[PDB]
Amino acid sequence: LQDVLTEAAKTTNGLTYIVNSKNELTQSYAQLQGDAERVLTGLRALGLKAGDPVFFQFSSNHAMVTAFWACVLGGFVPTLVSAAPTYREMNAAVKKLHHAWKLLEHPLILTDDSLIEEVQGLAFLWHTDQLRVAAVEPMLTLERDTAAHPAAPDDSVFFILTSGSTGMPKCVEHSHRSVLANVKGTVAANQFTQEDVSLDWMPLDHIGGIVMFHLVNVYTGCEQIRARTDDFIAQPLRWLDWMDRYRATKTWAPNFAFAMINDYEKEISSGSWDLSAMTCMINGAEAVVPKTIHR
Repeated sequence: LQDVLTEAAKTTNGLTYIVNSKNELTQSYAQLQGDAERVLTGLRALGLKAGDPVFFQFSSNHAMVTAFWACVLGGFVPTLVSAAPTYREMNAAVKKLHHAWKLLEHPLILTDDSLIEEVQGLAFLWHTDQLRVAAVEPMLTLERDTAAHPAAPDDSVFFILTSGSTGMPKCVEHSHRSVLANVKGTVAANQFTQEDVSLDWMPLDHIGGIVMFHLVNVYTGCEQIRARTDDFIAQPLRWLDWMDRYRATKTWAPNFAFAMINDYEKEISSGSWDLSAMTCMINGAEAVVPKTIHR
C-alpha cells in the first residue's frame, strides 16, 4: 500500500470533503502522505509497533482517511467497524464492540475529538481499565516521520468485521496482495482512469468504502469527493446536488438509496440538475429490484 500512496501523491488530484451545501475541504494526495506522517509521529509516540491491531471509530471522513494511511506507513493493522449510534448504554452495537475489543487483545481505539468524550464512557460501562482511546485531530500539529517500516506483499493490511451479522461478529484478515488483487481487476472491467471523479458517502467500515472505491481512487489518481452518510440520509436529494457540483463520473450506493430518491418525485420535476457527468453507477447486488431502477 505504501507504494500506492507515494504514487498517488504525484498528481494534483486528491480528496474533497463536504461539510454543507457551500463548504468544502481539499486534501491533495501529497497533502495526505505528508499529513499521514504527522499522525505517525503521534502513533509511534503512544507506543505502537508494526503489526499491532488498531481499532477505528470515526465520524469525520478526513480524520479516518489520514489515520488509515498513517497506519499503512507505520505498518500497523487497523480494524474497520462502524461507529456506535450511542455509547452511553449497552445495546446490540456496544455488545458487538465488547466482543471485538476483547477478541483483538484489547487494542487501542482511535477516534476524533467529537467521539472521544462519548467513547471514553466505555471504561465504566465495560468495567475494564485496560481500555484507552486517542484523538486523531490534534496529531496533525506534530512532526513528520519518513522512516516507514518495510512492508511485505502478504502481510495483513487491515481488519474488517461483519457488522451486518445477526450473531457474534466475525473478524477478517486481509493481505496487501489479496486487496490489491481486486482493485487491479476492478479497474479493468470498468475502465477507470485519473479523469473520473468519485462521489462516495457509504461508510468506510463497509467493504465498498475502502477496497471497491477509496483504494481504487488512490490507485488510479482520481479526484475524490467524500460526504457524510448522515447528510445524505437526512435528505437524499443532496445526492443530485453533489453529482452536479463536482461533475462526477463514478458513484455507488446500495438499492435502498435509489428507492429513497424516487419519493422526491415532486422536487425532481421542479428544479433540474446536470447529470451527464455520470458514467459508472454501481450498487449492491444483495437487493436487486429492476422495479425502481427503470423508474
